[PDB]
Order: sequence, then structure tokens, then C-alpha cells
Amino acid sequence: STGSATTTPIDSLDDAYITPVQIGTPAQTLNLDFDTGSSDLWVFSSETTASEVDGQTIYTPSKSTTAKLLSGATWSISYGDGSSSSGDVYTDTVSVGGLTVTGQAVESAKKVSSSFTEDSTIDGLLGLAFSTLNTVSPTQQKTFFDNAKASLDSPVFTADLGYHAPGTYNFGFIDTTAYTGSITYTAVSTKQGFWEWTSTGYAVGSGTFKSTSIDGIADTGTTLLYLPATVVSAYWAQVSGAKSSSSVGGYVFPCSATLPSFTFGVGSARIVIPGDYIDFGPISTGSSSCFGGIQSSAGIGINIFGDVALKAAFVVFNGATTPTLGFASK
Repeated sequence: STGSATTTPIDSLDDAYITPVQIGTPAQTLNLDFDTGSSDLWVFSSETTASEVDGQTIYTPSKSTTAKLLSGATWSISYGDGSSSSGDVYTDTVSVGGLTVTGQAVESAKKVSSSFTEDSTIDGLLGLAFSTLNTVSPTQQKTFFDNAKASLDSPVFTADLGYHAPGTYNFGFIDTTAYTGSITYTAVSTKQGFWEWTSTGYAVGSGTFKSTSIDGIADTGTTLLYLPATVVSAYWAQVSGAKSSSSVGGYVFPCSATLPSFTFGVGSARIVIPGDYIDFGPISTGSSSCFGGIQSSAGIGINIFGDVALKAAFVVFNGATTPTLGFASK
């Protein structure tokens, strides 16, 4: 089997991407944030505290003839951005772009933190990291990809995120029309539960490539590119007036600037992020200070190849017995 679904930016900055997902019988369609940095499929629901729901579409398990309470199971998750959610668990039928999994754990939120309530466009998350990170207790549950893998034509999914435009998540096949050149594959460590890999270096604009190993994660659920402070300083030093602002929480730059591109290495290959992809607009409405799309990872503990990086590439998440990642230009 295969599946193919379009993913759409939630706003004009590409702060996140939502993908329609069918849950239950008859289908209830919710727009979920596909997140290769986590491993829970959770949804706003009929059980979510009413004051914490503000415009989202909810899953109502009592209206699904295939929903079954997973007795005794609870879940609770906290994300790197400080947000969180928790609740109980049903199993139900879940379909993405024509690919159907029966018995998928659908984690129903009883509580969500303020940032989720405040984002009316995201109805939940669909985790695509390794199932060892799934938070369901006392019986850990598998991701949608893990449940579907055996049935797929090939045990892979691909992320093709658009810049200020829709893109595609495919399951079970590699669309050879969606990229240019060849796909360069690189080794993955699953030791932390992430799609964790080592970039071979970077360049800023037209500058020379610096060969240096950068361990990080391919994370569709993170908006920006988070890299070591040395790398980030080298980037922003090429933008007149750019500075790190503690009060804003990262590098900002004059909105009048033309940003240089940023290149990252995948083995001997190179992925070029155009400068425009690094502009996240005014820090506040009307400001002439703009927020940068490349930021320091120094306070995280891990480097994150988030959407800013991934959207410049066609990315293969290869879930073979030994997982690997593939990157192609497009």
C-alpha cells in the first residue's frame, strides 16, 4: 500500500504545516501537525477541557463506531518549546492520504497548554519519530508509520515541505518526479528515539564550505534551524545590523536586509537554503526588526534541522531494519 497527502502551511511564515487525517467511522477529518520529532498521535477531542478549545476541530470517539477505549491507558507529553498536553487513549481507524491503519492509538487530550489552545489551525499532532518515545502508559503504543510499515510497498515516508506553499507527505514510495539530481543517504542513530544524523558541514552565502560534523535531528515539528552558536554567529555576521537579542529570544536582523543563503552538507552533497527561507518577519506587528530563521541550539541540548532546513530538500525517512535518511535538492 501507499498514501499521499498534501501538507499546508498554517500561516504566511510557514510556522507549521497541517495535513488532513481521517479518524474513526464515519471519518472525522482533523488537521494534524506531522512531527518527525515526537511519537504520539494526539487530538483535540470531546474530552478536552472546554475552556482550552478555541476553534479547533475535535475528535468525538462516541460518534465513531470503530473507537474503543484503551482501558487504563493515559498519556502526557512536553515539547521542546515548553508546550504540553495529556489525556486518555482510544484505538480507532486512521487514514492518511488513502493509507489506512486499523487499531491505531489515538490519544485524546483532556488538557492542552495555552500555545495549543491559541493556535486554532492545529487539531493535534501525528508523531513520526521512533515508537520508543511514545508516552502512553502503562502500555507504550506504536506510531502510525510503525503500524503501517509492514503493509507499505517500501518501508519509508517522505517529507516535501513547501516554501510559502503546500507540499506533500508520501508513505510507502519515493516519487522520483519530486526532486532533482540524486538522493544522498546518510546514517541514522535511533539511540535517542529521533531521526538523528550527522551533517558534514556548512557554508554561508557564496563562502567556502566548512567541513565539520554537526549531529542533529530531522524534525518536521520544529519551525526553525537550530545549530551550534559558532555556526549561527558565522551566518548572522554576514547580515549588517543582525544581533542576538536576549529580550526577543534570538537573532534578529533589519527587515530591510537581503539575507544570504545557508548550505548544509549531506555526505558529499549540499542542500542550499535560500536566504528568503530564513526571514520570519517582524518580531511584532509593524516592527522593522525581523526574526531570524537560523538560531542557536546552545540552550536546547541538540541541534535541530527543522522546517527551515527540511523545506529546501526532498527528505526520505527510511524505516528499513537499519534506518537511514535521504536528502535531495528539488
